[PDB]
Amino acid sequence: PEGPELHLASQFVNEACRALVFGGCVEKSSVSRNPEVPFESSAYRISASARGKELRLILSPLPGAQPQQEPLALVFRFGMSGSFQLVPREELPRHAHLRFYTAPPGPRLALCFVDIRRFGRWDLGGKWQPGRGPCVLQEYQQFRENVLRNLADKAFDRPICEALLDQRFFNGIGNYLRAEILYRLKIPPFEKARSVLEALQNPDLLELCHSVPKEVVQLGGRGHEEDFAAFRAWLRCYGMPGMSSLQDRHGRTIWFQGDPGPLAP
DNA sequence: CGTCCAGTCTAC
DNA sequence: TAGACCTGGACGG
Repeated sequence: PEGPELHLASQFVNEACRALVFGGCVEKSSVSRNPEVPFESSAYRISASARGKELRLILSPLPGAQPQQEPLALVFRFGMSGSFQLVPREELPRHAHLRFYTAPPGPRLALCFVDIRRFGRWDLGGKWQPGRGPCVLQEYQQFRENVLRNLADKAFDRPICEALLDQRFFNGIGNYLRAEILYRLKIPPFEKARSVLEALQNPDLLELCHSVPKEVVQLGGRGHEEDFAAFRAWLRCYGMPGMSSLQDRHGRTIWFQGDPGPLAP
């Protein structure tokens, strides 16, 4: 999951939970090393927002709910396999690590944070990760300014393909988006980042960091096989036949067409 | 059967 | 940095 998946997971939670009232506790699986959520309320609503590669749930007790409680915020990072599902309460998928249970009246559902590989994390504060830069989807101008004012940072000494994964400057960009973004401008992935960015100090690389991920959000879906076909068809570069690939300095595969670029392994 | 492949996080 | 953290599907023998 990259920026577009975190955003669509947000839209899912807001849409699927619009007319739902939750009750009881927040249940963690016994194998999750993430923290217990100390929250009980007889009647609460769940809402969400995304920022880059993080998602924030707000748990909002209704007027008079008991025990007395203030709203609680949780922030999620999805790692390699995180997702939200709404399922029947007795049809929990495998690897449902955190569960929110609908109160009656109506079909007993669970909203589940599902994470096969368990690289996903949640924190009890409502706070975004300190050090992550602005959202490329929802805070474009702040994102763009934060890169252009910090080109002296040693992060920009690196290949552009490596710099695009650094969540201090490109919060929301992951391995498929870096390939798609670089393929549209035919920028060699191992061109130095500072060269490509001082050059833009006909959409430029920073506009595409916003508009390419926006295109994925516009497809819709992502699971929550027919929209998996839509995604595969949208991809022009990542994993595609006739495309080159190399390992970057952290062993992550960059897909590209043509010239690997000057700092290539 | 086995190998290989798919975002942080933190000891060195 | 390198290895760690994890499960499962595709594919080879």
